[PDB]
Amino acid sequence: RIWIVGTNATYPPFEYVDAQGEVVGFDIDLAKAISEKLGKQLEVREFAFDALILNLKKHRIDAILAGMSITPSRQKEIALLPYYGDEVQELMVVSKRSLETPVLPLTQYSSVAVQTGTYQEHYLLSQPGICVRSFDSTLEVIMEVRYGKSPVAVLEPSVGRVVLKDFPNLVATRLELPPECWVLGCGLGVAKDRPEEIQTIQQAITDLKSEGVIQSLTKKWQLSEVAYEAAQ
Ligand SMILES: NC(=[NH2+])NCCC[C@H](N)C(=O)O
Repeated sequence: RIWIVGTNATYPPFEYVDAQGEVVGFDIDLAKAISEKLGKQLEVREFAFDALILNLKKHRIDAILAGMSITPSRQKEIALLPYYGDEVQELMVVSKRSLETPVLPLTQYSSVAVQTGTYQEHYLLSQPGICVRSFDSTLEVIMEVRYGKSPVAVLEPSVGRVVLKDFPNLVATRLELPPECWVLGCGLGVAKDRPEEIQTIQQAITDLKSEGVIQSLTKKWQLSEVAYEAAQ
């Protein structure tokens, strides 16, 4: 009957809280489409990002849609079905335009702002000489920079490309990741002991891709490289 998708709505444009108090975004739109393919009614529930895997494992939720990067370590705990993105080999470092080059390396700073429980936080914490401050939300991370409280932050590029549009005084610099910290694109999480749901859900994703629904949705939430609309 009900299909519970766990998420952490802290994370534009995948899932976040709008001006009205409503949870919206690319993942939410996808969860809606998928639940329709599944014959089930969608319910979205909020958890801390780091709590999602355990809830899923325990079947306190039925799936995860949380912009969750595919990594081997996560794959040991659950299934992650590819639905967006490609390999990530770099990160953005955000700073005020006023901050003098070189922005790199990150060891030069009093702190570096980053979102909690994320692979990019774990990268920073494994590097020598980085003082990390971690926050609930992407906005908090960026506000920490524009408010002068951290000289720099780190975002994922797919996220940074979208969010930084609204901050004309911030600038972003590529920071290549060591190949041992490259991750894959985003996967929809399903418990590993549920193969039947895996297949069903995999088939819903392939169907939405075929139908052009996933392309529409990636455009709608600015997750695709922008194309021109050409009259033919
Ligand atoms: N809804 C969220 N808070 N998502 C955070 C995902 C960040 C990054 N893609 C990771 O998987 O570690």
